Amino acid sequence: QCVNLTTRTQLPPAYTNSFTRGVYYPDKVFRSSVLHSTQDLFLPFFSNVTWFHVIKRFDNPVLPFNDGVYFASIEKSNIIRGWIFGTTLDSKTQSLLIVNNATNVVIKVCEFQFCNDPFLDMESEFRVYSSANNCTFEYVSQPFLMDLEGKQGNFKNLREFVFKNIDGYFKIYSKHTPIDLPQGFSALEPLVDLPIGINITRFQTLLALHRSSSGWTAGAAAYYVGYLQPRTFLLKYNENGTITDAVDCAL
Amino acid sequence: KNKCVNFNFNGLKGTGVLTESNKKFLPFQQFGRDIADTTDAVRDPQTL
Repeated sequence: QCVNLTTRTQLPPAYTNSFTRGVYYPDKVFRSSVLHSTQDLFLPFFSNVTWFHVIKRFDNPVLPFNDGVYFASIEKSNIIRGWIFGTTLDSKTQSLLIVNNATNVVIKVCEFQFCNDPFLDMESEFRVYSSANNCTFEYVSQPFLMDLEGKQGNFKNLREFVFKNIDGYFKIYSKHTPIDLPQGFSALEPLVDLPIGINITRFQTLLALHRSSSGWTAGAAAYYVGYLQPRTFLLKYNENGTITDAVDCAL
Repeated sequence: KNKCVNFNFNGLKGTGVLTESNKKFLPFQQFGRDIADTTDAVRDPQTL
């Protein structure tokens, strides 16, 4: 809880670049074989995204929400279990937590107690939260089955999420495709829209550990966290209604 | 089907005929539009 372990240390913010990725459907409206021009918060082309890695160390800075959230991760065994979404990061206000045990994703807004870098074994709460009260909000998603065990060969999991808050509406843009410098162009699809309506000024990440307090050994994973910026894109639609090309208006 | 009639679909209004759509669409999609700000595809909520 209040005892800092080996993986909590000060590290520098190394960065990388992105070119194709970051394009999502702005609405559910089908348009066929036309170029649509809309204005929403987008990942800019030719930008600098902050590269994270885990091998004795783990990257979890406290990052502010207000430049937008772009998430992309290239992993095998799906290390990242979810996120912590809060303002003052204590029990004085509401906070959002996403727990993925690879059966049913538990999404709750409640009053939690937070540490600097919470750990997951199964799951362990707390360290994530010690106790909770005063919440009426529960959400049950659709059940599924995934493999949390380790794999070999090529990297089989690419999870690209865009998280934003417009007028108190939280939206999840989900795209999964097989694939330190990725490539390829893809179009994200929406999944879960919850009208929560809370102020989230900062965000953190979660980590799942394994063992063959400090005896739990982290694995090998890599991801990066991007930012958004009000821009205008041109979206090229095919006959099937997917985005095969994206042109920025001003770059 | 195959008759020019008035439409009331979820508050939206129109006049036209109903033919079968062969294009692949999103399962979360309520409706879609055209080249203008005009319609083409609606979703029947009771039976999809």
